[PDB]
Formats: sequence, structure tokens, C-alpha cells
Amino acid sequence: SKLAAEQSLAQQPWVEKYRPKNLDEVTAQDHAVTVLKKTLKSANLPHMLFYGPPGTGKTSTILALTKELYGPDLMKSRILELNASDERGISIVREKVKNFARLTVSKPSKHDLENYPCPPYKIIILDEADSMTADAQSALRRTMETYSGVTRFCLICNYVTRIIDPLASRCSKFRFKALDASNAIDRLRFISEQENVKCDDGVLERILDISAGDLRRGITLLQSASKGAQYLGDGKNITSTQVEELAGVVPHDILIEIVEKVKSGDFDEIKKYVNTFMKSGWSAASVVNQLHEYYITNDNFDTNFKNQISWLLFTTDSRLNNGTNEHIQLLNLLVKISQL
Amino acid sequence: MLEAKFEEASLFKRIIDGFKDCVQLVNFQCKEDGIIAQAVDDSRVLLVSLEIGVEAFQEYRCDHPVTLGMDLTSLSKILRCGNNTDTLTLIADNTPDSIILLFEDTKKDRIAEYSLKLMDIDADFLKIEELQYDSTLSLPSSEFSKIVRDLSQLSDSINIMITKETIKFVADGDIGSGSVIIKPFVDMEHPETSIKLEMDQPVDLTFGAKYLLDIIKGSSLSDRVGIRLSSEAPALFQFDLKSGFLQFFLAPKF
Amino acid sequence: MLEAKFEEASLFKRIIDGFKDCVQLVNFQCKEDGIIAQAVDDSRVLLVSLEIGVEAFQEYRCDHPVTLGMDLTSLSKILRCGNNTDTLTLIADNTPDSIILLFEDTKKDRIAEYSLKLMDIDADFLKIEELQYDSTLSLPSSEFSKIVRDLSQLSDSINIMITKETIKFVADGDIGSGSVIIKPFVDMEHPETSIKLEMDQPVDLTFGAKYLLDIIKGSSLSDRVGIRLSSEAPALFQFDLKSGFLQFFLAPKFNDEE
Amino acid sequence: SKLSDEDVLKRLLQIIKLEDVKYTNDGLEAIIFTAEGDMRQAINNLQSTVAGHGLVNADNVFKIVDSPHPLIVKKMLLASNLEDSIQILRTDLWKKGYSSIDIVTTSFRVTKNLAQVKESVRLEMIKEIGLTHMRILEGVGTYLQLASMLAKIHKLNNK
Amino acid sequence: SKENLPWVEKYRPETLDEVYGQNEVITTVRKFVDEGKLPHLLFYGPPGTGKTSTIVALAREIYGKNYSNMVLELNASDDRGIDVVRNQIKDFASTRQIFSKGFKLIILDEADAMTNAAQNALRRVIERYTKNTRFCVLANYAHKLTPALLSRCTRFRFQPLPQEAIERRIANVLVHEKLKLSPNAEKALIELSNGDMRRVLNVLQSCKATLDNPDEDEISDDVIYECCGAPRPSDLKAVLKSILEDDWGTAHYTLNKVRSAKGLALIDLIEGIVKILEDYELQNEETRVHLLTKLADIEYSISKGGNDQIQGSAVIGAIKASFENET
Amino acid sequence: NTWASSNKDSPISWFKIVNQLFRKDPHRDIKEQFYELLNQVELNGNSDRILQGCFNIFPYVKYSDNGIRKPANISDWLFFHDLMYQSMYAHNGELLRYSALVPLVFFQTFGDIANKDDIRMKNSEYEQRELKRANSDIVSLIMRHISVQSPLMASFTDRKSLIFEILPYLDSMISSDFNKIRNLKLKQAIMEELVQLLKSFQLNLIQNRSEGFDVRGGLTIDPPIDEVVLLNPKHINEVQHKRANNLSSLLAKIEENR
Amino acid sequence: WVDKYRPKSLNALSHNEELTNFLKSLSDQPRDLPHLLLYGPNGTGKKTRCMALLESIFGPGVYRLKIDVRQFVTASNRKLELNVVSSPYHLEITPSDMGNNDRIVIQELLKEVAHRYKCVIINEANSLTKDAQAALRRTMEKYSKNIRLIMVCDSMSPIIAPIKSRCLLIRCPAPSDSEISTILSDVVTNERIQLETKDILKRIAQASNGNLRVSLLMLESMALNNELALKSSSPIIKPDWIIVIHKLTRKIVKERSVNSLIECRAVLYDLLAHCIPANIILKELTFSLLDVETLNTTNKSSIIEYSSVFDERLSLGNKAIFHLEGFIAKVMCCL
Ligand SMILES: Nc1ncnc2c1ncn2[C@@H]1O[C@H](COP(=O)(O)OP(=O)(O)OP(O)(O)=S)[C@@H](O)[C@H]1O
Ligand SMILES: Nc1ncnc2c1ncn2[C@@H]1O[C@H](COP(=O)(O)OP(=O)(O)OP(O)(O)=S)[C@@H](O)[C@H]1O
Ligand SMILES: Nc1ncnc2c1ncn2[C@@H]1O[C@H](COP(=O)(O)OP(=O)(O)O)[C@@H](O)[C@H]1O
Ligand SMILES: [Mg+2]
Ligand SMILES: [Mg+2]
Repeated sequence: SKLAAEQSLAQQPWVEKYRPKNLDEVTAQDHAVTVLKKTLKSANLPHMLFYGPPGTGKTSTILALTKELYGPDLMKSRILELNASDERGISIVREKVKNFARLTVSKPSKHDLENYPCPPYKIIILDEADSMTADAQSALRRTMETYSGVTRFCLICNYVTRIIDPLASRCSKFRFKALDASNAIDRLRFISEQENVKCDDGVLERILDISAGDLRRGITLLQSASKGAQYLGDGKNITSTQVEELAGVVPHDILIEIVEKVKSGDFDEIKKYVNTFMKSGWSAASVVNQLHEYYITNDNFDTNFKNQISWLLFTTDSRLNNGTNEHIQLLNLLVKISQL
Repeated sequence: MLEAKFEEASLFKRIIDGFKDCVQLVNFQCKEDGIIAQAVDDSRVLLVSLEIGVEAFQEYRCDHPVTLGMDLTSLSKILRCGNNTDTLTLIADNTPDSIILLFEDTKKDRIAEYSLKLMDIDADFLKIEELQYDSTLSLPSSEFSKIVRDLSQLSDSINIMITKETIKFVADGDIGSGSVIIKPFVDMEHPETSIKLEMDQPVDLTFGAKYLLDIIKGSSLSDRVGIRLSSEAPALFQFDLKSGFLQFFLAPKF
Repeated sequence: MLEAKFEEASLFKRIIDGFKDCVQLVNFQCKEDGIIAQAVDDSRVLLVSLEIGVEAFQEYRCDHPVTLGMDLTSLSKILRCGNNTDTLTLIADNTPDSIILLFEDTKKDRIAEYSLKLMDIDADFLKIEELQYDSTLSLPSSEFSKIVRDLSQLSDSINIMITKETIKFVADGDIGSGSVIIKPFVDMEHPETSIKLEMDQPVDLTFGAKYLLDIIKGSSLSDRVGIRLSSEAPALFQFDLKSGFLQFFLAPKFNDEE
Repeated sequence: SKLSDEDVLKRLLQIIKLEDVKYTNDGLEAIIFTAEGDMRQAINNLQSTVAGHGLVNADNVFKIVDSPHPLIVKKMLLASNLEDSIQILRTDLWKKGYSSIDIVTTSFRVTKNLAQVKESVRLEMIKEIGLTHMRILEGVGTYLQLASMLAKIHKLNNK
Repeated sequence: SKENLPWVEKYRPETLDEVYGQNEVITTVRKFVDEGKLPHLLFYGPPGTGKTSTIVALAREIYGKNYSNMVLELNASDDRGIDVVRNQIKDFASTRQIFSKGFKLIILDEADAMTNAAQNALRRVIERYTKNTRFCVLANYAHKLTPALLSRCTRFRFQPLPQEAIERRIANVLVHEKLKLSPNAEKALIELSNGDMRRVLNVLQSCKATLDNPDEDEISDDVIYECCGAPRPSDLKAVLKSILEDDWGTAHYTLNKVRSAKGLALIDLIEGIVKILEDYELQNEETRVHLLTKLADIEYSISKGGNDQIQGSAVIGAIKASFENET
Repeated sequence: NTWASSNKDSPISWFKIVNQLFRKDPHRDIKEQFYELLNQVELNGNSDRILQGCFNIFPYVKYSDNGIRKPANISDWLFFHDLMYQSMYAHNGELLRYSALVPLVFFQTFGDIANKDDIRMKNSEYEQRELKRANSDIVSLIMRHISVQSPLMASFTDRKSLIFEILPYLDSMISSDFNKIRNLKLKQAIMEELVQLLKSFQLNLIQNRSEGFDVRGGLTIDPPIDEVVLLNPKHINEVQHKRANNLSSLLAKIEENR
Repeated sequence: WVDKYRPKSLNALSHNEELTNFLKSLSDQPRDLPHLLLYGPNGTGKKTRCMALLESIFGPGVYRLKIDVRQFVTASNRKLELNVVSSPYHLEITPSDMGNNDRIVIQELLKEVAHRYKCVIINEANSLTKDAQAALRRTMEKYSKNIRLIMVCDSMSPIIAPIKSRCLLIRCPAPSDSEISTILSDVVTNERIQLETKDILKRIAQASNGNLRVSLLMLESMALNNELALKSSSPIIKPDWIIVIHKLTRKIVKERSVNSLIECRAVLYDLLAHCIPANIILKELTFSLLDVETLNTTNKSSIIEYSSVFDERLSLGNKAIFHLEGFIAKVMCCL
């Protein structure tokens, strides 16, 4: 029963092993969980719309809230979870969602009311609402407007612009903030201590620095570093270099070579060095980000050069965000910034 | 609480067959003198109203009325387990989230039990029945079904006209026109085949054939059907039960 | 060669009705002691296995086993000519490209003969039946069909649970939950209505309702159905024939596995 | 074909004579202006103004029916300076509750049916409007997108 | 009980006197209903302006407490096709009421999602059955309605809620709830609303939940800004000043510390800087053209994701290069 | 000569609109011509077919040429049309109003008084789409064959790598002139490796005996790799003559091995 | 041949020793293993390394696999036919074998399938549509104790950020020319090839650009032309499409007109009709146009800018020739 769950969690990757089960495990998204804890004692949970960067804990927060609300018994009877792996057209929204909303709430047991608040409403959550078409979204308007007495709607998305304006107005907007080093160092250190991850001083803070506001990627990188340090068995501590090696970060010397080729060099030398660099597998997004950090941070370039480098890096990132060829985009970016 | 045991699951199944298709949501209410149920279609032209007295049951206990709403389709989906001869017991607490249907065979053997999820419906039972109708008539329900099934093919509207000693059903559409004329008569060789008519005022009303077709289903509950018509209100088609009745109120056309 | 004559074409038609829909390809093999046939569905959760002994036929001759594969749909398409009372003879040479179905009325009168094209299937008959199952039970097949037809409406999964002297079928889905509880009993007024149960170990398995629905078809071949369950293997539902049997082996759902 | 000003004016005068309504010349002019050759819409607006205020005056007609939407959009697009067009878009359209989709779509219609400017500049303005229409359909519909569309149209008109 | 509904649903207006903001249309509709001549209505407006509440209160005032039976209310949640029209709407219009005597009301809420064939079939239903029933069409976009259907109804444009009406509703809510609100906090709340009562009610409930107290204290600007995650005008103007005057590295550091100290979003800062720079009296419009174009491009890129640092540097560089032409 | 009733009730064949989009009348205002053409494109509702017509015609049209930039400006519109057409399946068709503008850019850019003759047109795209489908189906069948035989090869083979790298080399190996090899042992070893490669890819040598009385039934490879690899019509004829002698030698070796 | 000499375990790898050690570290504890995404240049050997890692997570029977078929029904009666590579320990799906119906196959098959878990290898994850990736986003997290994904791709550019975060990222850098030469040496000593001078092998690497799959195939193709005896000046065997692209660039730099644009469109049609992707065509065309010594830096910069623009266009469009012809016309206008 519970022991099987404990063992399955212990044999699970750290992303799912340390998933927040209660509203207190949320480390940084405090403004939303404060309201969620206050409404736990009341019974006026409004329709909610979670939006923010990926890996901020929206799904974990709503799961912990539904748990703390309904208990592990009513967790499976008063919840309608619809993900992006299911059909969510107009037909589905009109039939299934509306039939579940029109239905009455299931009767709680005697053990439920003694430990959990058991609100008189159920919860219908729609994860990854970006893939929902606007007509199927507008179909949900009156469905969530008239049956609010018996069901509550929780939308979850990454881009709040993909959801129509009426739905965004009907739901309370909860913006999840990026999890940088400051507001996630406590959670990362807790995960490291619970797994006996022996690292150096500036490793964890560096990991989140590579994560760029993503605790899931940081936990995955920490798990990979711990596995790589346990395989060696040397008993030493994990270093920031070993972490940034497996994180896809280009070494500093290779980036300085690119800066030298951009500063001094013609089209042919730059093209040859780019062709050689693309042989070693590096993500073009990470290279663009590192070049942006170096160029904007270095206090040795003119402001007129800085405006142009910022606009060129922005254009290159916008083009790379569409599935383009990394080699062509990187070569074009380096050539355009070399003419400056 | 709700505790109603039907001798034969078949009676309840035929009753629900009557609400079937023409309505989606039904609001039941059990009380000290029995069970009532009302359902109105989306366009609000048809009301299906049921009344089952305490005596229609093999066992009925009620110390506290309970009102419960449910999806008709869900109910019928479950209403084919009665074996017809099975015993059926409807059960619910005073503040239900579900309705329990319990089918059992005479012997302890097989027990099929269902727990149907309820819907919350604002309690608002209508009381649109009239004291007097312009005209009243009863005739075998199988005859009424045939009359409706005939005319239906010709039009989406079937007119019922009543004059002294004459009842006339008429349909007129694309392929042509049709009419069925019946006259009152007492058959002593068996009065369940007689056709009675009491006319206080001639009437002439038109109904949507699609609705009359829904209504004829009541034939399975009673040998005769009573039809009460008025120019002031919805028409009443009634199918009597032993201690009870199933009524269909249908609003005339314009 | 294949030479099997059924007294009534009806028996063969009902047997094929059992493979019908749930499987597409069937591999038959006739031999000295009778005919066997196996068919596995695409997802590999259901195996339909047939055995017809020599005595089930009015005439059977085999001096050389023949294995032949065919499309089930093609076979049933042709399997409605038996008049049920017609005589049916299955015929094939030792290296067939076709299977001949010959229906004849008592008198010389009408002779319907078919030549069905065969499919080449790698011969690989499975032998997954167990020595002992956790629990064994038999009950009227019409009763089993009703039990399956009830619960099916509620869910895509029907659970079978067995404890001492208790068999319980359960379904739980969107509209609610349902259960059918039956108890072992000997009816002397006619023992074909009795419900037997031999439990060596309590069992609790879940099956995909769509598959149990395919299986209930066997009611048309036998008054009773035998159900053998184990936590170590596919469940066995068996419908006995006079000299033979039709068996359905169904893999329990792992959590999501038909 | 469309009904000229004279015919709708004559029909409205006949209706007023048959109904004994208090009216004025500027009120009827505003009614016909907001009708745009639509006799049914003209009679409907007249009846609504009568039942809402009693006197058919241009002030009442304008307060109960907004000005022809396409005309404000045309005046916004035909603006000579960027600040004037921005102020028009802010006050007349955005501060009155007009959705961005209606603004951009009305904008497309006005341009397609424009005749003051040449063909090539009209096609470029339609291209910019349609790029804004694209952005808006993806859910990025805000005031900044319409402002950028107007800026690009003015840059095209900036030789 | 009504204490379980959210504040957006709990405070839904039930009478026409509780619908604030709309005065010219509310009075006209009241006069239409009192005098008897109620034409086919077309309530066009943005979300959260009070069109559905207005028509519901109107039907309540017309038919009484039995509104839910004498009115046919269809919306996008219900199947609205051409056959649905042909059967349901025509049978409702052709027949009469089963509860009383009087004209009927068909409320086609959110009718901007109806099919073109459905509107083509309904435009002759509205014109044929017009002596015993009426039609009310609610819309957010007037481009999804055919011109034939658009010409048969009297159009009422629901303007966004002004300051006076939204403050009146806020005062009503503060009377109904044991809650106090600061004046500057109220002004900041009105600023982040754009005339949407739904947002105001939602964030008011959320900041009441944020109070963490038995509500013996007040709600200040800090509570609102920390609960809605919106940037403050102080940090907004500080970032704008550091971008316009200070050095590139210093501007980058200022933007980073501002967006990381309160967890602010780059899109909110972009919109705030756009709103602030709209009042700037500038030179030749080329700077405004470049600024608007680059800011809209960066916003459209943010609407699809990417690197937040790269986009922030892009915003800084775009504003700087746009203002470099003003000299 | 019947056309009066057509002018009375029928629109403008999309082909006639395409030829009108490349024509400028010197005697009419360019704006009036533009609005007349816009109304004709809108009334037709088939903006896509008109644009595909414009795309096939523009290279053959006479247009005062400076550096063939006009074509560069039109590639950006055409790309705008393709994005708009993709968005029509994702979003409610509000964007359809802008589809009529893209054909009118051809009138602005390429409309000339020189274009007095009607250029007839065809549908290369439907033929290219059907050919691309047929080639994709052949490639999908080869990829399935590799998955069944080569257990590991299938993990390293993408569809693109198979078309551009593997199949051209495989065909060059089969088409190689074995008549130049004097060493019989080396010829036999290469033929044994080629038989192993034909087996790994499941390439069957079929004797096409569809030859009317002419005494050389050509050997063909099934699936026909030749239709996917051989883009050049000159190389097709050279390769076909060389392959015919190689395939007969390979068939004889496959039969020897069988 | 490439297939006759291929490593089957982690100890059989012969390049990127740090990557082999990282894979051994990741396979030391196989049950607490997150989802993996192998990215890098095409032809590096990531599909062999994933199978070698599976050979360490499970028994040697992972390579004994079979090809089956599964049918699917879309919203209409169009039947989707998809073949599946299955093994008693893992299964491989390639959603790049169909059109916009990747989401259906992904969701249904993965839900049906969902040591103790069964591995899933998604081949060519770049062809996965955004809707299919969104559908897989939650399937990756809901079933993490029964299904682990190993997605093989050549560039994480089209992969969405949620999927990137939901799995570990493993880069596979192309092997150095020295390692390629050492591998070709073992191959030619095992296949009994005659090398007059060893340096030719190095040149093969210099003609493959890190690609081992292309290197071995070209070595074997030129070994059949030299009759199993490579000389000091053996010609380099180039694929046909590369020669067509080179001739196209020669035509481009030689003539810049509309009459030549027609034959350029014809060549593009003939290339696209023979199962050649348009993105690779554009990449090779641009890279070989930059190699033209007749042009200057001003021409090459404009060429690379136009190629990036039209690559974005092609990634946002479906009619590939509509963008290829536009890029060719823009290059003609530039020169
Ligand atoms: N605030 C947080 N506190 C603790 N762990 C967190 C937090 N946010 C994310 N995580 C970890 O990251 C895992 C993923 O959480 P999710 O809620 O799925 O992230 P996400 O916001 O849903 O990203 P998506 O699904 O791509 S939008 C959790 O199981 C935790 O292990
Ligand atoms: N004028 C108003 N006065 C008071 N409360 C209002 C007003 N407008 C909106 N509200 C509040 O906002 C809630 C929603 O109003 P609705 O009428 O549903 O919005 P809407 O105008 O119909 O826009 P939609 O439904 O998105 S098209 C109401 O229940 C009220 O609580
Ligand atoms: N460790 C290795 N040592 C030697 N050759 C290898 C090794 N790994 C892969 N190869 C070979 O190098 C080439 C790499 O191409 P391919 O296998 O298609 O790459 P991928 O595995 O990424 O699909 C193939 O010939 C492959 O067999
Ligand atoms: Mg999530
Ligand atoms: Mg509304």
C-alpha cells in the first residue's frame, strides 16, 4: 500500500521523487500558495489560470492543492484532469467537460470530513491549455460561468497569450516566477542534502544559473552530477566545471576563440571556424546566450556597438526559436556581428 | 430517505422508457405519499410528469422527503438489468450525491447494484394541469399510437379536431394529406376498446409530430390513453398506472 | 489431406462466430486426432484456441496433417450458407492454396461449394495453459454474458475478485460503480444452473471489458463456461463442445492491459 | 443598388408624418449618415431614438448610436502625423471598448476600399495590416501591435 | 450558499440598478421595456463589461423570478447549428409561453461563435417571428456576425467601466466584506483593470486572502503589487531612467535587479514602459516609429518564449537606439 | 461562337484571371483595372489556384527586367501566402480576406502591355505530390524491410539519410560494370556481397515478362529504388542497359544460392 | 560495410571516451534513470550509443528485435499504418513516417505501452509536430515509473523548451579525423583492402566532416571502383545530389537571369521529387555558394542573410519550392 508507494518513489528519478506533495514544499511561488492556503479554510475557490515559464511548479502546485483539499480518497473522484495528450476539441469540451460539470459532487466518506475540509465543489484542471483551439476555449466560457457552484476550473499554460481574452478574464491569473539561484537555492540544497550530494561551494547556485529559472532542469543536472560522481567513487566533491560540462555549456576558451575570430578575421576564416565548431555538438541557443552575456557584460565595447549586438542576438534567437538550421543561423549571426 | 422496492423491475423500466429520448434531465422527489418526477425538454414544449403512490410498491418507507436530479440517459443505460422479473429497490440518503439501484433475484444468488451520480437541479416543479379542459377523450393507446404513426409520415404537424361526437386527426404535407376519423362507442364485448368523448367546446389544435411520437411510448404502461385538450393550455395525454400515472403535457403550435 | 464432415453446418458456424471480430487471422491444423485452430489478436492480449476431436464429425479422414491459415472475415462471409441443417465438409490437399467448404442438402438437390484463398502464416502454436490456476469456477454462460453486459456499460475494465465462497465482478467508471456478487450453489432441480468454485488462493484480476464482451459469444456453444484465473498467467474462459472445446486466454490488465 | 440620400430622407419624412414625431434637420442627417444606404437600419435607428429620447436630434442619435465605425478608422489611417493617428486610436477606438480584432479587420476593409492613395502604397498598408492581423490572431492582440502597424504604415507613406 | 461562489459570481448583478458603468444604454433599455417597444438587441463589447449581467437582470425585470423558464438562453457551450436553429429556435418563436402571457425572449449569448449557415437561417427567423418574441445577441467581436444579421438588431456598445463606477462597485464590495482599502491602493487597482470588473473582483479576493490577518489592517499598494505580480510605477520609472541616461552595463544590472528582486516579468515591464513613453513629447516621429516597431517585435517574440536576458538586452538596445535619433 | 449567356451568368475561369493579372490595358486607369481584378479574384473564392497559376506563369511572362529582383519581392509574398494558407487550417477563416491581395501583387509587379498572348498552364504540383507520395511509400516500405531484417541498421537510418546517402550508393553498387573485372574470383566475391546487400534491404529481383513478343523480359528490382534515386533522364538510359546484364548475373547467383 | 562492423556494447566504443564514461556512469544505476535526449551532428553514432546503453541496462537480447505493424483511426476513416520496432526490453517509434498525425500515434501508442520499465526510442524527434510534443509533454511526467524516453535527434532547435527540460540532454560531438582514420584502418585490415599510403584514410575524414556513416560508406564505394585496392590518388566518390547542387551553384554564379531561374526551378523540382529534403538542399546550396571564390565578402554576407531568412521561411512553410526558388532569385539579384 503506502510502502509500495515509498519504494516506487525511492526508485524514481529525482524530478518525480521530490515532487511537491503539500503546499508548503513550494519554495519560491509564495504569493500563489498563500492564497491557496487561505482559501483552503474558506470555500470560495475561484477559477484559476496558472501561467509562467516551464518547470516553475504549476502542475505540482495544483496537485498539492487538490490533495490538501480532498484527501487521497476523494483525490480520484472529484478531479477531472485533462492534459494535452487527450482530444480537446469542441465535441469533447461540449460533451465530457460539460457532463462532468453538470454532475453533482460525490459524497465524502466519514473519514474524509474528519481530516480534510472537503469543499462542496469539484475541480476540473486543463493542463497545457496552449494547444486548445480558441473555439473550444470559448465553449468553456458559459460552462465555467454557470456551473461555478459545483465545479471550479483550473487552466495551466506557459504562454498566457494563447488563451483567449474572455477566459483570461474569467479566471484569476497566477503568474509563476522564474526559479533563479536566490529563491531556489534552499530547495536545491535540501535536495542535495537528502541525497548526500557532496559538491563544492558554488555548484548549486551555478546549476540554477545554467537552469535560467527552471528547477526541473536544475534537479536533473544535479542528479546527473551525483551519478557521475558516484560512478567515479573518488570521494571528492562535484565541481562547477564538471557540472557545466554535462549541461551543454561551451567552455570559456572556445568562446574566447569565437570572439577572436569575430573581432579579427574575414568571411572565409569565420566560415571555416564555424564549420569546425559545428562538428562538436553544441546547442546554438546556448552559444547565442553565452555570446550575449559576454558582449553585454564586457565593458570594452561602444554603446552603438551594444545596441546592434543586442538587436542581432535578439533576431538570431527569434529565428532559432522556429526550428531553423543551427549552423546557418550561427554563421549568419557571427558574420553580421563581425561587420560591426 | 429514499427506499422504494418495486415488485418487478419491469414497471420502473417502462416508466423510464417514457421519459427516454424526449428529455435529458429528470427531477425525482420521494415523500410520504409516494414518488413524483418531472422533466421538461430543452425547447420547453413538453413536460413529462410522473406519480407513483405508495401502493404501487412492494415496500416503501419514507420518513424524510428527498429530491434528486439525474441524467435520463445515464439512468436508462442502467435500466436494462432488471431481467424485468428482478426485484428493484431505489435507495438514497437524505442528502444524496448518488442514487442506488439494487436488483436482486428471488434467491440470494445474483445481486446487481448500481450507484448513479446525481445532478443538482433547481427544484421548481410545475403545476400546469387545468381544472376543466375543452374536450376529453380516451381510447386504446395502441390505436392512438397507430393514428400517430400513420400521420407522422405526412407532416411534422398533426392536427386534432373535436366536434360533437367526432374526433379527427389530420396531417398535410408534401406528398399529400391524410386523416383518421374516429367516433365514440361503447363496446361491452370488452370496454377497454371503447372510445369515449366528452366535449364542452369544439377544439382544434396542432401539435408537432415529433412530440406525439415521443408520447405514444406510454402505450406500454396502460391499455388506454386519456387526452385532454384546451385552447388555453398545453394538452394532457395520460397513461394510468396501478396507483399512479404518467402524464405528458404538450404545448400546441402557434 | 483435410476431410472433415460436420453433421450440421451450424456447429462450425457457431465455432467461427467465436473467433469472429476479435481476431483477423486463424491458423488451422487438421491431424489424426482432430482439428485444432489458434488465433491471436493484434495487441496480443487474447488467444482463441479450438480443439475438435474426431468424434465430433460424421466423417473424418486424415492420413497426413495439413496446416492452413486464413482470414477470419473471409471465412465468416462464407459461413452463412450452412442453412444450419446443411451438411458441411471441409476439404484440402496436402499442400493447399485454398480450403474448400462444401455444403449439401440431404437430397442431391443443392450443392454450395466454396474455394477460399489461404494466407501463409508462420506455424507457431502457443501452449500457454497452466497446470493449476489460483481459482476455478463454472456457471451458466448466459449468466456470465449478463454479468459482462451489465458492467460493460460502466467501464472499460471489469475486475473479477475471488475469496472463499465468493465471486465478485466489479466495474467503476464515470457514471458510477456496479458489482455483481454470486455464490457457489448446487441446484439438483437441474445442475446446469449450479455455480461451482474451487479456490486455492484468493484472486483479484482486471480485464478489458471489450475483450470479455468478445469472449461471451461462446455461450452459443455451451450451457456452461469455465473460468480459470491465476496471478501468474492469462485467464482461461472455456466453452466445451461434444468432443472438443473453444478456449479464450485473456491477459489481465497490468494497470492498463486488456 | 444602394439607396441614395434623397430616397431614405423621403421615406423617413413619410414615416415621421405618419407617426407625428418631433425631429430636426441635423438629426435626420445624422440618421442617414449612420444608415449608409440601409433603409431597414435607418428605420430601426429612428424608432430606437424615438423610443429612447423622443426628439430625433443629432446629439441623441450620436449618443445612442456611435458614429459609423469605418469612418473613424479611415480618419485614423488617413492621418498625416503619427501623434494624431495615435490619439485617434486611443480616444475614439480603444477608450470606447472596440476590440483589437474589430479595429484591424475594419482597418483592412477601409484600406482595401480606399481610393485616396495609390495602389502600391495601399498594398503595402494592407501587408502591414495583415501582418498585424496575423499577430493578433495568435493572441498577441494589444494596443502596441496596432501602434506598430500604424507606425509601419506611416513609414511606408514616409517615402 | 452564496458564500461559496467566487467574488466574480457572488457579486453578479441581479437587478438593472446594480449594473454600473453603462448608463446611456441601461436607461434606454429601461425606457424600451417600460414603454413596451423593445427591439432586437445587440450588446457588443469587451469581456467583463456586464452584457450578460445586463440581459439577465433585464429578463428578470421583464418576466419576474420565473426568468429561467420563460426565456430561451443559448450560448457557445450549447450546440448551436443550423438544424438546432431550425428546430429549437423556430419552435420557441412560433409557440407561446407555458407559464404566463407575453412576448418571449431568446438570449443568444456569445453568438460570435455561430456558423454562417446558422446566422443565415436565423436572420429570417428574426424577421418572421417578430410579434411574439425578441432576440438578444451578445458579442465581443462584431466581425464574426454577418451584415444581414447585424442590420436587423439595434446595436448597443458596452463601453469599458469608468473610474467612478468601478470605484462605486469597489466601495460596495468593501461594504459587503470586512475589508479596508487604501486610496492609492484603490487607484493602482483601477489602473491594472482596463475596465474589467472580473479582474478587479478576482484580485480583490486574492489580496484579501494575502492579508494573512483577521482583516483588522488595510490593503496597501504593496499587497496589490505583490499579489498581482505587477510592477510598481517607482521601479518602472527607475528602470526607464537607468535605460535612458545611465550606462549600458549599469542599465543591464538595474533591469536585472529590478526584475529579480520582485520576480517581475519582462512583458509587464515592456507594457509599462510603452504606457509611460506614450506621454513623452518627442521630436521627429522616426524615433517613435523605431520604438514601436522594435517593442512590438520583442513582445511578439516574448509571446513565444526564448531567453529572457537576451530579450531584456534587446529592449534596452531598442529603446536606446530609438532615443539616439532624438538629438 | 457561344459565350453571351456565359458573360450573362458565369464568372472568370481562374486561368482567364491569371492571364488578366499579367495584362495591363494602356487605355484604362490602373486603379480601375486593379479594383476590377480584385472583385474578380474575390468572386472566384479560389485564390490558391489563381496564385499557383501565377507562380507557374511568371517565369515565361515578359517583364522589363533590371536584375530579376521583382522575383525576389514575390518570393516574400508567396511565403506570406503559404503561412496564411497553413494558418487557415489552425484558425477560423478571418484571414481569408487577405488571400485575394497576393495575386494582385503579380499585377502590380509583372503586369505589362507586352503580354497579349494567353499562356496555357498545367498542374505540375498534383503530379509532384502524387510522385512524392509514391516515393515516400517506397521509402517507407524499404525502411520497414530494414527494420525486419537489419536489427541495428534501422536504429541509425533516418528517412533523409536513406534517400540521400544509402540508396544512391546501393544503386551505384548494383549498376557497376562487372564486365570490366577480368578476375573471376573477385567478380564472384563482389557478387556474393551484393547478394547479401540485396537480402539485407529485402530487394527482390522480379523478371518482368511484360514484353510483347520481344525475347528479353527485363529484370527489375522490387521495390524500384531506381524511381527514387535516378533524377537525371540521361543517366536512366545508361544505367538501365548496364543493370540488365548485372541483374541476370545476380539472379543466376541468387538461384544458385537457393 | 557500416553494419558489419558496429559496436554492440559500451566497452566496444572507439571514440569519445568521456561520453562512454558518462554513459557507463548513467547506466550504473539503471532504475533511477530519467528521460534522455541524444543531440549532435548526423552520422556521429548516437543511435549506436543508445542501443549500447540499453545493452548495459538490460541483457544482450536488446538487439534481437522484430518489426510489427499497428493501425490507427484518425477523426476520419483514413487508416494510419505505422510499423513498430519492438524488443523484449524496449521499443522504437519513428513519428517521421507520416504527416500531421504524429500526435495520435504518439499519445495512443505511449498510453497503451504505459528491469521494471520498458524503454522507448523516439527516432528523429525533430519531425515531431508541436502538437505531438505538447501531447508527449504530460505523458513523459504522468508515467515515469513504466516508460522512459530516449529521443534521438540532430538539433534541439525545433524541440520545445518543456520537452528539453523534461529530459536530460546528452551531446554527441562528431569524432575527430584521427579517430575516423583509426576506425577506417581497422575496417580496411579486416575487409582486406590494399592501401598504398595511409594518408588517404585521413582525406576520407576530411571529405566526411565528422560523419562516420558517410565515411565508411564512401570508403566502401571507392573500394569497389579501385577493385579492393586503393591507390595514392583514388578519386573521392561524391553522392549524385551533391554533384547536382554543385552544378546548380556553377549555373548560379555563371548566369543570373530569369531564363536560368526556370532551369534552376526545374533542377529544384527534380531534386525534391527524389526524396531529398529542402532544408538540406538549402544548406548545401548556401555552403557551396559561399565556397565560390569569384564572390566577395559583400556577396557572401548577403547570401548567408538570405539563406537564414529563407530557412526561417521554409521552417514556417510547407511548399518548400516556394521558398527555395525565392532564395535562388534573391541570390541571383545579389550577385
Ligand atoms: N516551486 C517548486 N518547488 C519545488 N520543486 C519544484 C518547483 N517547481 C518545480 N519543481 C520540480 O520540478 C518538477 C516539475 O514540476 P512541474 O509542476 O511539472 O513544472 P511545470 O511548471 O508544470 O512545467 P511545465 O509542465 O513544462 S509548464 C516537480 O516535480 C519538482 O520536482
Ligand atoms: N457594470 C457592472 N457592474 C457590476 N458588476 C459588473 C459589471 N460588469 C461586470 N461585472 C461583474 O463581472 C461579472 C461578469 O460579468 P459578465 O456580464 O458575465 O461579463 P460580460 O460583459 O458578459 O463579458 P463576457 O461574458 O466575457 S462576453 C459579473 O457577474 C459582475 O460581478
Ligand atoms: N564506437 C564506435 N566505433 C566505431 N564505429 C562506430 C562506433 N559507433 C558508431 N560507429 C559507426 O560510425 C557510423 C556512425 O553513423 P550512424 O551509426 O548512422 O550514427 P548514429 O548512431 O548517430 O545514427 C556508423 O558506421 C556506425 O556503425
Ligand atoms: Mg505542467
Ligand atoms: Mg457573457
